[PDB]
Amino acid sequence: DDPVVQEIDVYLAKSLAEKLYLFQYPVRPASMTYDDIPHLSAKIKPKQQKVELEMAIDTLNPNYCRSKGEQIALNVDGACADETSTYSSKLMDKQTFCSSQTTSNTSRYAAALYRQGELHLTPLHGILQLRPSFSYLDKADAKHREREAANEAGDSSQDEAEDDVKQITVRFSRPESEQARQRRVQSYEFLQKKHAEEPWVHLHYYGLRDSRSEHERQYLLCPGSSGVENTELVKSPSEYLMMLMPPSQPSNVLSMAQLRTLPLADQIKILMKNVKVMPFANLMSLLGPSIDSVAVLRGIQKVAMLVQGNWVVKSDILYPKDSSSPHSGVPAEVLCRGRDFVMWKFTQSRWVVRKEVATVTKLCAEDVKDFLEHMAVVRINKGWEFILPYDGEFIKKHPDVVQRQHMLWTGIQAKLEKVYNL
Amino acid sequence: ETLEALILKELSVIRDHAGSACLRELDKSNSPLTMALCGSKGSFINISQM
Amino acid sequence: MLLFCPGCGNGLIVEEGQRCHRFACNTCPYVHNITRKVTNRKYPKLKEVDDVLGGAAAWENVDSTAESCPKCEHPRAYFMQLQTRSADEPMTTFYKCCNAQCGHRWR
Amino acid sequence: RMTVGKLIELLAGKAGVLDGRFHYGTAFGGSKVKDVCEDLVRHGYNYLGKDYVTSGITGEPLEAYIYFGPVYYQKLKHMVLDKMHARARGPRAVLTRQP
Amino acid sequence: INVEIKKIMKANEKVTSDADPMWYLKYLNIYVGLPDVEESFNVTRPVSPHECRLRDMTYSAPITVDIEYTRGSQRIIRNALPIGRMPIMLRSSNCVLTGKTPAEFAKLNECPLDPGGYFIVKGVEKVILIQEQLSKNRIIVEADRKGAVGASVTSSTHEKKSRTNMAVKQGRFYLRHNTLSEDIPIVIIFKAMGVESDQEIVQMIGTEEHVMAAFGPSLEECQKAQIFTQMQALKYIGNKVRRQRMWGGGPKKTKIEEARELLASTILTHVPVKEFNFRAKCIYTAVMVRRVILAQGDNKVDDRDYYGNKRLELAGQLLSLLFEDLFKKFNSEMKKIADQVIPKQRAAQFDVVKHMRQDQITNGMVNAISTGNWSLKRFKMDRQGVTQVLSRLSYISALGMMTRISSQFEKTRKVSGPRSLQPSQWGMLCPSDTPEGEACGLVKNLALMTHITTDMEDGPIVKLASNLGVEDVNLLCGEELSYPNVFLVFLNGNILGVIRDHKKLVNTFRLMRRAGYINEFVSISTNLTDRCVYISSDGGRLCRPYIIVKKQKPAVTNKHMEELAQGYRNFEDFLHESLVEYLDVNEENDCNIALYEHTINKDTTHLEIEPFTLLGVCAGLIPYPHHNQSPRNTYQCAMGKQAMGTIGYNQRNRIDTLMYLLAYPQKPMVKTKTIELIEFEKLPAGQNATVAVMSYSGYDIEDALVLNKASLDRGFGRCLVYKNAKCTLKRYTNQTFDK
Amino acid sequence: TEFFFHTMAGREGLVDTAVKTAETGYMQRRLVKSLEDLCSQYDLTVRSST
Amino acid sequence: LPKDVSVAELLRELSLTKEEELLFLQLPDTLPGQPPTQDIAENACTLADLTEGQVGKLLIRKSGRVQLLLGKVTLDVTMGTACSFLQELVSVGLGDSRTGEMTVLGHVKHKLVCSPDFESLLDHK
Amino acid sequence: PGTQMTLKTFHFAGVASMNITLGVPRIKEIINASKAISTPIITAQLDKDDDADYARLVKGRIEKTLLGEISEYIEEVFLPDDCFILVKLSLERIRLLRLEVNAETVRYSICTSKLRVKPGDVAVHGEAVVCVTPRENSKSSMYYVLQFLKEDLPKVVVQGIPEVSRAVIHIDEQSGKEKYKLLVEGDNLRAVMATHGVKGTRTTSNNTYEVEKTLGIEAARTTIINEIQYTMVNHGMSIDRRHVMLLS
Amino acid sequence: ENEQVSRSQQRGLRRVRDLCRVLQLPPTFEDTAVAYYQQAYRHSGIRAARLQKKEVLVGCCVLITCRQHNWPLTMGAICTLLYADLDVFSSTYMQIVKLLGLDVPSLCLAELVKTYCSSF
Amino acid sequence: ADFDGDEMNLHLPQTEEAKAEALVLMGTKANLVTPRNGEPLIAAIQDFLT
Ligand SMILES: [Mg+2]
Ligand SMILES: [Zn+2]
Ligand SMILES: [Zn+2]
Repeated sequence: DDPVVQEIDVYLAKSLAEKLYLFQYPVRPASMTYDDIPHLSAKIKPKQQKVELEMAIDTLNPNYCRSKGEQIALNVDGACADETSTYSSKLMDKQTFCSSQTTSNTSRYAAALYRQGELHLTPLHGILQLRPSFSYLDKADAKHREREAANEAGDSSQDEAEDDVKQITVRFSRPESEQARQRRVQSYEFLQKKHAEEPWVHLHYYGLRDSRSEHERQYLLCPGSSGVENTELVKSPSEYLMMLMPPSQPSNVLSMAQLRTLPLADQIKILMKNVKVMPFANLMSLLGPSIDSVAVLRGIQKVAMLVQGNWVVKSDILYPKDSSSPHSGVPAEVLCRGRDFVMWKFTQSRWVVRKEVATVTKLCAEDVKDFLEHMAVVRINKGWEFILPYDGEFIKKHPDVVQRQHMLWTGIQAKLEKVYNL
Repeated sequence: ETLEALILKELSVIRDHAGSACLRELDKSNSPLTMALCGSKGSFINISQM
Repeated sequence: MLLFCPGCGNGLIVEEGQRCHRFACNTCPYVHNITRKVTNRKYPKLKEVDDVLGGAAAWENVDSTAESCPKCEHPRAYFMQLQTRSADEPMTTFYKCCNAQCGHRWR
Repeated sequence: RMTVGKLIELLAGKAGVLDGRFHYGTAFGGSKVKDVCEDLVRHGYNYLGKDYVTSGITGEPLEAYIYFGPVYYQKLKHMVLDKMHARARGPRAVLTRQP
Repeated sequence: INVEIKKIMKANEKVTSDADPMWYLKYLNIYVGLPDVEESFNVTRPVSPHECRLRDMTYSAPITVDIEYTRGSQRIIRNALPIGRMPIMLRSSNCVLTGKTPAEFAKLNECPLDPGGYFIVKGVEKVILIQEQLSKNRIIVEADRKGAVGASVTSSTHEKKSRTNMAVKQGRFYLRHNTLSEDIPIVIIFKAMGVESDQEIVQMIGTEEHVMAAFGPSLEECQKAQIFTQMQALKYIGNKVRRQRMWGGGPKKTKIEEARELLASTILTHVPVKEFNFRAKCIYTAVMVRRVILAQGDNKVDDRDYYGNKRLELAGQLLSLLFEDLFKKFNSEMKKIADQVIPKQRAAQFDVVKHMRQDQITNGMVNAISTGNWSLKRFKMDRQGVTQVLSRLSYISALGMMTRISSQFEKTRKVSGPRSLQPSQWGMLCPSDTPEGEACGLVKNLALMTHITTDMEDGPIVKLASNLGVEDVNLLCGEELSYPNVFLVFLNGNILGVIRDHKKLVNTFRLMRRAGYINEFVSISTNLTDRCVYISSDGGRLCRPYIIVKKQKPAVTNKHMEELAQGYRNFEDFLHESLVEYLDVNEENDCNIALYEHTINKDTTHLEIEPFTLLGVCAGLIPYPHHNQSPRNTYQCAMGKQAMGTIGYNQRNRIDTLMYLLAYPQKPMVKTKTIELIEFEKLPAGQNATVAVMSYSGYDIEDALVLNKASLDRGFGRCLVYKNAKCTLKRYTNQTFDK
Repeated sequence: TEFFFHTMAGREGLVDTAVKTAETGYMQRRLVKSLEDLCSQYDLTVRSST
Repeated sequence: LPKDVSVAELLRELSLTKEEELLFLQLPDTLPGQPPTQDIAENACTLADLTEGQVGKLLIRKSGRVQLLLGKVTLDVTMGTACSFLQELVSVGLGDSRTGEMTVLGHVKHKLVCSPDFESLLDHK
Repeated sequence: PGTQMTLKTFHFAGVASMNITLGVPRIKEIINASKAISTPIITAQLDKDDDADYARLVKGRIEKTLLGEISEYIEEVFLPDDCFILVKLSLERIRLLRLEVNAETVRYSICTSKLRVKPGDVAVHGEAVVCVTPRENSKSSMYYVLQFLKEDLPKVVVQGIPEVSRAVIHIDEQSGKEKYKLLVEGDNLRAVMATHGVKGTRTTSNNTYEVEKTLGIEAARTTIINEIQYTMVNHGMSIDRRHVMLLS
Repeated sequence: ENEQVSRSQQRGLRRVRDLCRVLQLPPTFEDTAVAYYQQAYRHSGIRAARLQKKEVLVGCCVLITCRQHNWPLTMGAICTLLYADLDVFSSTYMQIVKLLGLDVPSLCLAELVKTYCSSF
Repeated sequence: ADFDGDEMNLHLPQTEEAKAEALVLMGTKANLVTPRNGEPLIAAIQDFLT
């Protein structure tokens, strides 16, 4: 699927980044708009964005009930007080639209102005949802309560001078606990008072039909050339995947992922500890092509020996000097001597009988079995055969390694013959 | 429910026909067959199921 | 049908007006007069069934055919096998031999 | 009780003790009946377990062949020695003078 | 003992008293140490579990703590202070038995084949059973006792648990809560939750004609009253709020603010409100009412026995809750002692070091483990029978009891619903293994291959979901919930948002989890009937490994298995290379599994590892179990849990109240692979006898068997019974002793 | 799958019999406690306790 | 109304007619780029940190495949929730401390969503 | 026999429907002699047992029929003069189910314990057209009562016995002649035996209290004996009739 | 009895309890200590005393309790957990051992070494 | 019973009248049939029928 058509260029504009707000009416369908509705007031605070709109609705229209309007207007306000009136006339004229904050981090949401072949993105400073609020009913209820209080006061014709002296007892400076203080801070009244402490800012509205709308509409564009390579946004896919998903922070417990994050001297060590029989060819693939062969050789010569072309882990590597036999409890030195004798017998002849080595090393049957099961398999009628065949190509490619291994095996055989009296 | 009943009927027909075939092919002196005939323990249904 | 007012999105009810019945809201003076017929059907479910049952063809939805019942020893049969017994390890049979309307029912 | 698995285990154990092997009784797998039948026919026994058996009491052979085989029998803790309980007059309860 | 206890200490790091300010007690760090015995005078000493078994004493480790406090407004710090003793489970991190060779086990008089996993208190071995409980923070739609289709939400946070119920008794939806005197209409609650327009509420509920027809009575009942603002609805709710009988007044009016606070935190605790903003809670309850309306039609009643809604609580969470309760009680006691002592004692300075009651926590833990009763007054949790005496009849008995699970019903009523065998137990719980009697169906055993997940962090999950196109719930109205193509994404019951093309989202999430950047235990499931995408990450869930199959071929080949056998790779490498992955019940509900290679078809997502893993531990002992009746297998498991035989290598030195041993035990001839996996052949519980299948002498009528006298004479069936007789010589209060 | 379904049926039968035992015991106790005062008299008439 | 698709959407927006249209799109929280001298910790590279000019190319492939190249990676663009209520885009320009000009930019009809292509990133490395 | 009781299923008595409580629960409900029992079964014998037309006729006569079950659509019609509710009856379904119900019978069904609906409120215009005009009752009621009317009108009884919930036509496969009986899931035996076209002399039931209060203590005892013996025989175990005779 | 237990006697017995609990002593030591306290509180001169006197009496009682069952514990470690001085503690100890004359075993040196070396 | 480990009780009367009543009324030969329907219960069983 080739991107044949519509190679739209995506431009960015910072002219109206902090001045762009997304308002939506969940109760008003997209078919009907508020273009014909005369806007009266728009009270919005810069900090803690909560806009409040005052819409004007007509009365002479047949869809409006003048009697109910007069009734609700007389209910919300006083008879002829008019000092603080929600409606100038005796009719319900203003409708209050209150806003609610959708989300805090609106940086991931942007407005996309689409033109003929180009798309301009503009960040949003905030997004609010507008809903028709019912605030005149609360004021009407408060006025009904104050009328009831006035009736309770004037229950009699003339009220004598009451002795309503405010008792002189100021609130004591009681030490408030931390829990009660936190409850006061988290109380809805405290948050409402904190939001109300910010003064309102009255702004003049301008409709879509106004020329100012068309004047400011061009500000969403950015003055720039058609094709310009951006200096940023050049991270590799790996860096992107790492930055979008940041990290949080038997002896074969370490996995391959934890294996590769280790020096080769320990990687080959734990590999020879887990397998105990490893060819050089497959070891090159396991270690990786990025590692030279000379380093792998100089490392494996310290933790392994060559037998019939195959690398076998050293006895002291599997059995530390402080450990003991899990089957018999004998010290690890005798186990290492027995394993070296087994390896020497394998270097001498490919076939080894368990009875001979058991009689020579004077070890138990289970120890001899655990020794032979590492590098040999049970072959009937002949005893045991090495698990891997002869590796001649590795010997031909590295004669000095084989020579040094044989030089070490000479002393190993000397010590074994001195100990076991072969 | 009609489909479920028809499927149950077909499966049970298969079971009964297999049981009849097994009872016909079984030779005499068979201990399960003899026990099912005498009624001491078991029945033809158990033999067909086994 | 549930109608809502464009002014405040509240529920609209029917109320008799000075000249014609109209949809009105209990919170705002917004009203909407009725010009022509406005209907809202429901189309409830009709009992299309006849509730006929007991036919011998539908009754013989059973497996056992051409067996030997211990009552009249005739091919026709209607067996039921039950396994809901733990005290009694073997299963349970219920045979219904009925061609001449004998009505055989036993264990 | 349709315990055919017991017969299969018996046959497998007989084949094993004949050939010195441990046949597996793994669920939905294990050694099949054909292999143990071949082992039986190789070792000289009947391929179905049933063998020619003579009665020990009368000394005459039985009419039907008998099913012999090594089976894993396990004894339970429920023994009659710990369940036998007789009651003489004995003691009684303090509140109500009953045993 | 390594993570959760530190969080518990951090939650109660600082404790102070109201009286005498500037005084405080701050916990700096804690340690659990190694198990020791207090036999020596004020001196500890390493002690083996076998010694604790013999001496009839507990096997616990003392807790050390370093703290800081003030005596005379002077900061005094500490380094190591006892506060109690935690019982140490065997073969744990701090246990001496871990990382030991069989020779070292012999030196400590402990069998290496012993499975462990049990505490030792006063010389007896107690095992904490795996508790099974309904998953919390999830809407449950079920038929009422009168036949109505209602809903319930058990909103459980770390502090409170509230069960909000829904009622459709009169064609309209009421909400019932314990803190409310009478159930109130849902529309009044909606108006009190911030949203006042009826059109918005209807859009949030749904746009289907039948949905509006069903919700009409609720709107009519709401319009009956004059409730049209949030203040009036809050007033009505507060009028319907019970009297809590709290010493003190309300915030502002004691009538409206109390209702607001109840709607904020008390009702739907799991649903969070940032700053008194119920929009997310509004959408949640709207989706709930929509589900109730959808269930009011077709009878798609959810079933409780579905294990996708079950959770397994181990001993870890129980001990964590108990330690939290004990630490809170200790802090309250310290605060009370301070408030009693420091104000008016004398000019001298008081300090809490003189009141470090170490016997409190130790005695609480010992009693809770021994008696088995768990009493949590902070959560009203009164449980019993959690801990049980480990059955030492045989090795198989203990191995099976170590993997037991009890039910929440605890024989309250013979419902027979949960007692049945459900398909959800596939590959997770042993179907055949179950106790015979009244406990049938309420006590179960885990499968041979299973694992229980742990609690996650849910941070990167939310980040990935937000980056995968999940729109904000507050950014849109509820009408989009009525669209058929829009699906809902949640997180452990918390509503996360909406999404389109749920197939792409599920595939991307599964691929990201297989990549290794997301924990493999995080489960994702899809419900097309409810159109909801559930993301489950809480602990207690059941997961099973499965081989990933793509394009009609398994991801694991013969070469991978050869490298595994040779030691080149392990199971964790299969988990990392996207070859084997864990699947939850809810996750496998949407996936296709194949039992064998020949059964693999085009629409296959995973391959079954091994079929015989379906059975548990005891059922594995049955040779050829698929050739036998299931009640026979159940009775066989029940009898094998009581079969006599060898217990361990240290059975001779072990001194129990009752022990049964076999004179000449023999390993079975027909052995299952499970036997070799559990090393039962090393500790058999029976013999191999030549059996004849025939009737003889009429003494084998019903289940009876005739034995051979010569066989019994030569040692066949011989058994040994070991009983314990204990006596104590204690010194009383007076200076006299038993002689 | 067949083994799982067979185990389902077995457990269903087990729980059915388990409930049936207790229910039958209770109803038997009630019925015998009710019908214990009846006896066959010599005049061939079954009379109550009173 | 039947459900549309982004490719046909752009086709009818440009090929069928030349009339402009105001759109709204959701973008990932983190962009494949580094904030240039923005005083950073691998935080989210928001659009405000970037400058003007061309930043990416919208590609429309065969069979309805639509992508957005923003450098070395390509995100997938799909249709969001089809809003039916009134969503208008306006600018609240506070030219003065106590006086501001609200300009009605237009009406928003469709909603787009851009998500990183995790499959391609995992197939790469 | 409770010990040997199976608590089985699928024993629909040959109709593959009409789930009836049988066994230990049935024995308990019988011995408790409660006035109200679960799933009451009434057996009715007809005169013209060979004809299915008369069978369905008496079925519709005895079975409770709701207005919404026969009406094809009920619509709230708002007109400029006044708003009301219009119900259209499906005459095809009326003549198909052989229900002796016309517009006049539907009108007579209304005004029966429905918030004092006056006869002048309900009107008939066509053959299957019913008009219901709302009127406020002044007790917390206004002209906006069309919602309650639309909700409660389809659930009104127009033909049959209110106690009757479901009635089915069972047939017998007798070789001599195939006869039809009625199985009614109601708890009003008096109304069943009193309806036209039903042979009341051969009408049985399962509710012991209703049979008692309808036909005497002897008929109650006979019905108890018959029901106990039937329930016992249906599950494979036999009990001598003298035991249940003494119990009754 | 056990109802004529003054608030001060209750405070004293609770002090004995917490003092023997912070030392991680077996319940037998607690029983013996509360028995010794109830026995020593029978005197008129002991019951009519100050809080310092009751506290040093609790200290001496738990000291005698530990001295009984071969449990070595120096007086310094006890006075460390008491809100008083050691001189008045010793004076009250001498007074009560002169008034009661109970058995006072000698402090064993080997057990004291065993208790003291482990603290390092 | 099924002889699978089930325990059984055994009571011994301490009065000649009780012994005679047990031998006569509760005699095994005198209770070969159940009073429910007259069907005999003490009869041949498995391994005897075959
Ligand atoms: Mg038995
Ligand atoms: Zn309105
Ligand atoms: Zn027949």
